[PDB]
Amino acid sequence: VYRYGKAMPLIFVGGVPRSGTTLMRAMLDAHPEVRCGEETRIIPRVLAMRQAWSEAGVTDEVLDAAMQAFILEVIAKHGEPARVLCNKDPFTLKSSVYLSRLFPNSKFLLMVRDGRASVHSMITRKVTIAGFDLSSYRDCLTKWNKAIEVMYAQCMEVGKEKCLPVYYEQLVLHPRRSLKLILDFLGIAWSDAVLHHEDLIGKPGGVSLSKIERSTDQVIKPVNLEALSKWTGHIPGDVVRDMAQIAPMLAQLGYDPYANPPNYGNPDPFVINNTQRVLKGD
Amino acid sequence: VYRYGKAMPLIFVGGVPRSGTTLMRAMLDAHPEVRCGEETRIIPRVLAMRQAWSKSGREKLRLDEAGVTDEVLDAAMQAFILEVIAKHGEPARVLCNKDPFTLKSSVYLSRLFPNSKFLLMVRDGRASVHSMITRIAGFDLSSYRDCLTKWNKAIEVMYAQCMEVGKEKCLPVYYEQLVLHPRRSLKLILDFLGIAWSDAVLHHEDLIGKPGGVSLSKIERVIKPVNLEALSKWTGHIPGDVVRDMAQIAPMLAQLGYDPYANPPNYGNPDPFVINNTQRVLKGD
Ligand SMILES: Nc1ncnc2c1ncn2[C@@H]1O[C@H](COP(=O)(O)O)[C@@H](OP(=O)(O)O)[C@H]1O
Ligand SMILES: Nc1ncnc2c1ncn2[C@@H]1O[C@H](COP(=O)(O)O)[C@@H](OP(=O)(O)O)[C@H]1O
Repeated sequence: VYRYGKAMPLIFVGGVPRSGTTLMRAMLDAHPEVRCGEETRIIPRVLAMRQAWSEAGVTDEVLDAAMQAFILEVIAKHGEPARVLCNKDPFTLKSSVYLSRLFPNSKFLLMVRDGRASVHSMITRKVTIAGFDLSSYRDCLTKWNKAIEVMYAQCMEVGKEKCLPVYYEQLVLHPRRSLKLILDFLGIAWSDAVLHHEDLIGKPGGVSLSKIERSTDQVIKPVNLEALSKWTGHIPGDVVRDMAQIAPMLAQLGYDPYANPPNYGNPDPFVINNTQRVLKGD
Repeated sequence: VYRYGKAMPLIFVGGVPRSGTTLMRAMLDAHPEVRCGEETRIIPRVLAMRQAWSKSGREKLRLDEAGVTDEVLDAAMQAFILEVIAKHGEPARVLCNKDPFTLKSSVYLSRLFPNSKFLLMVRDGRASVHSMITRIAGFDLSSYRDCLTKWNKAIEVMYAQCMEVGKEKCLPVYYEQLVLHPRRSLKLILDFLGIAWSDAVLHHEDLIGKPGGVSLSKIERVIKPVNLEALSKWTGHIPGDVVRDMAQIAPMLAQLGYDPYANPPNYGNPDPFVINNTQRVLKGD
């Protein structure tokens, strides 16, 4: 018997697409106490319009009250129940300041991935997004740039207490250390299942996957390294050149725009072994 | 302490604008047990979208897969619409809402609120199209021919809806009958609603801005009691050609009980109550 209300502890995962957000949430679904389930599509959509509209008696208080209820139901109902509910829709983190006012005990994880990886990913994989023109890296990166800048600004306004930035490459390399702190920030008791998400797909309490969502056939495998840097070499020289003009965020976030790639770090044995397993066809 | 939930008894007012929907609701608000309030503008808005999503072919496939099914949607819709209706005005025992185009989706609305009732305001389209031309999403600002055809398509849908809905849930309410016979119509309506008669109903003008009664927006396009003035004023101002093609432009008038060739039809005879009301208004009360 699970209760759900305005004031419950919620988790919102997000960031720019291709930022291992599916990965992020999948490890949280695997946790027994937690469910995120797939991307809703609808929640961002109703927020987009929500943004838009801000005598009829239709005051801020009402719209918000209506939003609360609307969103609550979707998350609650769109998947299997749990004690801690979570939702993953990349662009939500756009409205996070608002979201925090609605659900004063929700928390936020903002997936930060080298946009060079993100933009490569979306370009090679043909993943059409809101305004992201697939024909120019320059376009995409500017866009990524604008995008990320905002969500971060939000996350920062929000506060260290409610929003936690989550570095995809830090995660891929050191999943064990990562999740620990994550759930700690989240304030939930440890479970090792996190690292074994791959083993909980289509299984109850665990991880529910959309077979038409794009970041699927990669999340099916365990935390693997293959993606971190396959982007390097593919960037148009002139873009590589204008790198810090097109994406000053790179720098701010600690991504050396002129490092091609940077040195992200060194892998845990766990991950290496996983990656190996991946090449073998497990 | 007023409670609220999915299944409570709701009143939906609607119909093509300039059909006296404000009157209808204004008189309802006057009831001490009832509150409709203003047009919200948002509810029909969200519905349309919800419609679209389902009215899609590719996004549904998507949405279901995500675990976001009709049920959830509906669940959300409910929760959403509810709040608005619950919060936007004064608390009441019976809650009602008025947003013209709502009644375009009553089929779905009734599925959402199994104990909701619907009043479809039906005013001769010649008096609405004139009203609207002289004083909407879908309509054209420079043709009577276009305004009517459109009134036509619009009212043709809301009625089929009201009809599939069932006499029991949906009641066509005739503007001219209401204005002519306010005590008769309101008796037949509270009845169909199963709401106890109160006398405050016929005295709506005295209860604007007053607690338990009629709340108005000062920028909606009613302040006077039930008056005869708006009934036949439309006649004479219709381009002869549109008066010639009347039955093709709106076959609906005919089936609704409006004679497309009577200019006007003979609507009926006023209550001594509505005449004395028409008289106090010409005097400046
Ligand atoms: N188990 C896993 N290990 C590492 N990366 C994963 C993963 N599952 C999914 N991903 C990554 O998820 C990224 C897309 O992120 P999102 O989840 O926001 O769409 C993909 O980036 P690439 O397309 O560069 O590989 C993919 O590599
Ligand atoms: N007290 C009253 N008596 C008669 N008709 C009224 C009224 N208050 C409002 N109405 C009518 O309701 C119509 C607008 O209603 P709605 O809310 O459906 O748009 C107007 O039509 P006209 O524009 O022809 O005058 C107006 O005459």
